[PDB]
Amino acid sequence: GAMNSSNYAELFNNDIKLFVDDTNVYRVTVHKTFEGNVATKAINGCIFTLNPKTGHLFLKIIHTSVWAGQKRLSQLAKWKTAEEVSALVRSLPKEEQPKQIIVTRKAMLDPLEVHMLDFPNIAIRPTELRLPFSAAMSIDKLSDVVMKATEPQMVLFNIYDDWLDRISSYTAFSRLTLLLRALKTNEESAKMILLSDPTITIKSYHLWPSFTDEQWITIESQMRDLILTEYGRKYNV
Amino acid sequence: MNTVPFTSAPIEVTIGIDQYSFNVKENQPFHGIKDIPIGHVHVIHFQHADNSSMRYGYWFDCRMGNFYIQYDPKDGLYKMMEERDGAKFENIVHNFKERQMMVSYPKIDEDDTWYNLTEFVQMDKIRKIVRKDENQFSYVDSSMTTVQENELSDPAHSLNYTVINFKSREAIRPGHEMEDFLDKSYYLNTVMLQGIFKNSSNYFGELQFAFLNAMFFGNYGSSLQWHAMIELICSSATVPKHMLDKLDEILYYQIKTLPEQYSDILLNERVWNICLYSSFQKNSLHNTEKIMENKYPELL
Ligand SMILES: C[C@H](CC(=O)O)CC(=O)Nc1nccs1
Repeated sequence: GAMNSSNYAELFNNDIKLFVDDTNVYRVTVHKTFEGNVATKAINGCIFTLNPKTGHLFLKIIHTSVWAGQKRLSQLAKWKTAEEVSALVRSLPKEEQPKQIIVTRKAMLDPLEVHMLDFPNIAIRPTELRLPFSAAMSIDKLSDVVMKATEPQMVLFNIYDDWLDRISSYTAFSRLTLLLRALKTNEESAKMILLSDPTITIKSYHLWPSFTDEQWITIESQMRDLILTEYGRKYNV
Repeated sequence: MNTVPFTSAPIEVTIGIDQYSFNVKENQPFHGIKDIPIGHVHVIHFQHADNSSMRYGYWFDCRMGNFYIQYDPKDGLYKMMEERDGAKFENIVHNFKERQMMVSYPKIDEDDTWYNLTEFVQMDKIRKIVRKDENQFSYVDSSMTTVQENELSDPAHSLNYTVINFKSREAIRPGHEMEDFLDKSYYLNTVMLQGIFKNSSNYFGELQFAFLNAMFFGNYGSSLQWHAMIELICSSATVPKHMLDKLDEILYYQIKTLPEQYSDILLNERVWNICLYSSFQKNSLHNTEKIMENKYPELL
């Protein structure tokens, strides 16, 4: 059934699973027209498909051409997402296919279930967790590949860099969701925290800076402070 | 006009014959039902006074044989039986008519209700949904499960309605996932009408039989089937103009006949609100929408 805080450790067991987040699939800017009407302009999007145990991220770039001449784009985007996740599963060797796919938004359940009819033993589940995967486009290297794309493309990343050499998956996921929540809540301040110190760099082959164990503790504290700070600003507390 | 005689009535029981019903007292001199209109299927149904558990009954057509009811004190129910000796069947019935021990099927002449509820229902199709080939009549009760219910347990005692499942490979062509899920026309017209039922009349017949089993026995799987068959049509963008015309008449008389006090359990809010107000066919069911809004405005 649904995935929540009671079964949170299930994310890090040895059953292959993927999170699918469709927030950034259909992305638009809204603007006035010459006649004073309003029009949307789509920009490139992405499906965020993540293995929370290993950090493997399957980033399918959704190029604006897929919307050309299509109607009801917000509805179509869910079905396109499900089509692409199903195609990914079919592309994976049997021993790599997930046993569960957890969608971050309940409107993805029926599209994904219908596209995965051929896989009756893959469970399609919602979650009660509020996950900040919409902020993936605040990770500079992910945003850059999406916006530079001129055609549909799949790009593979490890969203944990090399952290699993030193920490468990549970801790890596907790660090990831804290970083993404902070970038979602105050992007400018989060990036300031992550880069403020020029002597800590992002390796060419990484997404995040090369912090020591002690520096990650400091960074995580500053991210928690940011989130609390913004909550106080928001609610006047 | 034909006659369903009763050897006796040893236990107090409410007897239904189609949409009519009457109460028989324990050991009352009741010996059956006369003047049953030829040309339709019929259903004779029972609810025991001392145990309202198991509504049960028999679908039959007097054109196919001579049928009588005898209470079985071992199995504790009124059983339908076929009399193969015609001359004896006429004489015992005659005697019971002469002694005026039969109720008359109380049909008003202006009244087309039963025809309107059974227009497409044929005995031969009932006997394929309800499988007991040694009898010409079909037993149904409140607790019988459907084949689809059993898939989600005695297969001999099941209702073999046609399985409808909107999230199944049968309903969804590979490569047409969104199309077929949002517009069930493929599933309705190719899989169900052209493929399985062969024509709209057989589809309607099963829909009407499902409703009648839901209404007369409180059979829950029959209610599920009735709503699924409605939903499949209403959720199709492309339906032969005439078929929605006929759907509206069928549903109007079903809603008209439903007991007002059973609406909470016999009507699915989601299906009806979707069919009348959101579906492709939201504007094609004018008569049904009008009776639903005037009779059950709470459901909506
Ligand atoms: C005892 C009898 C045995 C037989 O005829 O094979 C069956 C019987 O009584 N049938 C009825 N027909 C009309 C009213 S009751």
